[PDB]
Amino acid sequence: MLEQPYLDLAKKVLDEGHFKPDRTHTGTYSIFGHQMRFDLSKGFPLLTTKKVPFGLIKSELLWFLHGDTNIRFLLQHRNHIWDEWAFEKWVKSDEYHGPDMTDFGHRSQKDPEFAAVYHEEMAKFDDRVLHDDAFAAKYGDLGLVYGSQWRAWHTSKGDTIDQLGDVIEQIKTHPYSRRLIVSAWNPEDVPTMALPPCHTLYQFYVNDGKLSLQLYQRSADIFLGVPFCIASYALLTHLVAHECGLEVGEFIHTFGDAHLYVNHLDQIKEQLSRTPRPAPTLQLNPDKHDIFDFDMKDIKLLNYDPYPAIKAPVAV
Amino acid sequence: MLEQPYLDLAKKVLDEGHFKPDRTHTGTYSIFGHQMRFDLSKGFPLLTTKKVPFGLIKSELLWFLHGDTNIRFLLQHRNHIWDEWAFEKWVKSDEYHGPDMTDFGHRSQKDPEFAAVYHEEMAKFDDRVLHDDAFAAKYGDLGLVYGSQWRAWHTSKGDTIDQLGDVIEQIKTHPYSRRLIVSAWNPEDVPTMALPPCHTLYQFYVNDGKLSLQLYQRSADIFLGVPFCIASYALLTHLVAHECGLEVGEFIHTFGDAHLYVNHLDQIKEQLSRTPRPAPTLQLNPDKHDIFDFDMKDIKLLNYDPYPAIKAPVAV
Ligand SMILES: C#CCN(Cc1ccc2[nH]c(N)nc(=O)c2c1)c1ccc(C(=O)N[C@@H](CCC(=O)O)C(=O)O)cc1
Ligand SMILES: C#CCN(Cc1ccc2[nH]c(N)nc(=O)c2c1)c1ccc(C(=O)N[C@@H](CCC(=O)O)C(=O)O)cc1
Ligand SMILES: O=c1ccn([C@H]2C[C@H](O)[C@@H](COP(=O)(O)O)O2)c(=O)[nH]1
Ligand SMILES: O=c1ccn([C@H]2C[C@H](O)[C@@H](COP(=O)(O)O)O2)c(=O)[nH]1
Repeated sequence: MLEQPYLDLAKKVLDEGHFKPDRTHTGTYSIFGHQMRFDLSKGFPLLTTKKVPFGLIKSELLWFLHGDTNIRFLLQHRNHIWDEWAFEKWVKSDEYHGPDMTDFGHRSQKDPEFAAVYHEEMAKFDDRVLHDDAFAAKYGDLGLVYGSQWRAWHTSKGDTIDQLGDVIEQIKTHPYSRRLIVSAWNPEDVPTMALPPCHTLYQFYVNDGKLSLQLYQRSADIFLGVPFCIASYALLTHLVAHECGLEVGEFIHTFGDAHLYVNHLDQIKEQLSRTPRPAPTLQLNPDKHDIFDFDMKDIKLLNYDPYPAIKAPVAV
Repeated sequence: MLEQPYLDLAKKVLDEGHFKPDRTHTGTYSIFGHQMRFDLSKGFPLLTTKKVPFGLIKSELLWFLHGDTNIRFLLQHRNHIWDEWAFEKWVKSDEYHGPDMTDFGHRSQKDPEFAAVYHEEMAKFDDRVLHDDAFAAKYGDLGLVYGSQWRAWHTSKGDTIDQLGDVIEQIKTHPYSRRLIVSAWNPEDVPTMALPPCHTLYQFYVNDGKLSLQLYQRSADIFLGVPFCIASYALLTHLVAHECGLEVGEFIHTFGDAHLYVNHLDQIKEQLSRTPRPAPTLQLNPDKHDIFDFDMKDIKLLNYDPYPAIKAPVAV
C-alpha cells in the first residue's frame, strides 16, 4: 500500500523515538533524519487510514502558487489554517478594544467560556478582513509566508525574485539540471520570525520524462502535520509536471526533527489498527497548463474512500 | 564496518542508477534521494578502502571556520583544491598577458604540452597571490564561498550575519531547538554563480547530551566528492560538539542527485573489491575550546591504516 511509509514512520517514532521536550513545554518523541519515498505513479498519497481534508490542501497550495500572503483569499475558501497568525498580530496591536486575548491559543483548551469569547472575536476579525479592504491590507497580510518566499524573495537591491517561476522555466530548458531548488530559508528573516518554515527546501529532478521532488522538513508533527504535507507537496509535483508536460515520478520526504507529541500517542496507536485501502487518484484539468492560473475546479480527487477522522488536540 | 553506507551507495548507484548526462557532457549514473547514517561514536568515517587526504580536509574546513574566502590561506597550507576558480577569474580578466588559457580545465586532459604551459602559469599565479598582497586582494578572493556563506551572509540592509556563530550560541542556550540551521543557498546569488553550493544545508540536533548533524547535498560526485564531504562534515560535528561540551552522535548525509561519472566505473568497481579495516580516530586538543581559533595542530587522526589511493580523472 502506498501510504505504508507514513505508518512505518509513525510506528518507528513510537519505537525508537527518544523523549524530547520543546517550546510548547509539551513533551515529544523525536527521531532525527528520516526519508520516505512515494511512487506518485501508483496513486495520490492522501491518507486512507484517516480522513484528511483535501479541500484545505488545495486552497492553501493555490494561495502559495499565486504568491499571495494575505488571509483574505484563504478565508473566501473557508480555509482558516492561517487565522491564528493574523489574529495574533491584531491582538498585539493598537486599536484592539476588546477582551484581553493574551495567550488565546493555549488558554482555549483550558478556559471553556474563554474559548467562547475568543471564537467570536476571531469570527469578527475574519469578517473585517474579508470585507474592509483597508483592514485586510494591514492585519490580513501575514508578510513572510511560503507564497512570498517561493515567488517574491527580497534581494539586497530592493528587488524581488520568483524562485518557483524561474525553476519551472529551467525544468523546460534544462531538465537534467541539479540546481532546481527553491528555498524558504532566509538567514536575514528567521532570527525574528513567528515560525521559521518547517518545509525548508525542495528540489526537482527529471529523468526518463518523469518529474520527482524532494522536500527537506526541518521539523515535523507526525500526527497533524505530516499528513497534510505529503498531499500538499505531492499535488505540486503533479502541477509542475503537468505544466512542463512530463510524467510524475515520486515524492521524497526527508525529515530533520520528526516527532510525535505525547498527547497524540493514543490516537496514533488508534490509527495504526487500520488497514489502508486503495489510494485515491488525482485528475487535473487538461485544458489549462498555467498552474499559476489554476483554480479549485481544475483539480479533482477520485476514489477517496477513507476511515473516519481521528480527533486530536492542537498543542500550540 | 563504519563506512559500509558509502560502499552501499556506490554499489547501489551502479545497480539502480539510471543514465543521465550533464553540463560536462560526460554521462553519469544517477539516483535521487538517498540518506546515509554514520554513528560518530564508533569512529571517524575517513575511507579505509582508499587513501583520502585528511590534511586537505582540515585545511579547507578551518578556512571556512575563519569566514575566509581568499585562496592565500589555503595556498600557505599546500591546499590547491580551490585554485582553478581563482585562476579562471585571472585568465578572463584584464592584464593577463600570456598563453590563451580558454578552456584550460577541459583541454588539460587532452593537449599534453598545453598541460605543461597551464601548470606553470598556475604556479605563477599562485605565487603572485601568495606574495603580492595587492594581487591576492583582487584575484585570490573567491567571493561567495562557504566561508562567507556560513559566517557573513549579506543582508538587504548592507549588513552581515554570522550564521554559524549564532547557531553555535543557540546550541548552548537552547539545545533542543529545531531551528539550528545554516544555509548556503542564496536565491539572490545562485542565478549568476560559477558553482552554486553542493553542500546546500545542514541542521544540528541535540539529545541525550549528543550532537548530531544532517547535511543536504543537492549534487554529489560519488567517487571524488562524497569521500571528502563525509570527513569534512564529520569533523565539524566533532568541533562544534567539543566547543559546546556535548558528545558526538551521528552524521547524516542526505542526497539529492547522487551520481557516478561513466569514466569512474572501473575505478569504483576496483574499490568495491576491498574489505574495510577498523576506522581511524579523531583526537582534539583539550586545551582549546574556541573552534574559531583552532589550528592544524589541534586536530589529530589516529590509526589511519588505508588501502592505496585509487587514481581517477577530474571530468570538469
Ligand atoms: C497544515 C499546516 C500548517 N499549519 C501551521 C502550523 C503551525 C504550528 C504547528 N504546530 C504543531 N505542533 N503542528 C503543526 O502541524 C503546526 C502547523 C497549521 C496550522 C493550524 C492547523 C489547524 O488549525 N488545523 C488543525 C486543527 C483543527 C482544529 O482545531 O480542529 C488540523 O487538525 O487540521 C493546521 C495546520
Ligand atoms: C573536495 C571538494 C570540492 N571541490 C570543488 C568541486 C568542483 C567541481 C567538481 N566536479 C565534480 N564532478 N566533482 C567534484 O568533487 C567537484 C568538486 C574540489 C575541487 C577540486 C578538487 C581537486 O582538484 N582534487 C581532486 C583531483 C586532484 C588531481 O587532479 O589529481 C581530488 O581527487 O582530490 C577536489 C575537490
Ligand atoms: O507540516 C508541518 C508544518 C508545521 N509543523 C510544526 C513543526 C513544529 O512542531 C511546530 C513549529 O515549532 P518549531 O519546530 O519551529 O520549534 O510546527 C509541522 O509539524 N508540520
Ligand atoms: O562534495 C562535493 C562538492 C562538489 N561536487 C560536484 C557536484 C557536481 O558533480 C559538480 C557541480 O555541478 P552541478 O551539480 O552544479 O551541475 O561538482 C561533488 O560531487 N561533491
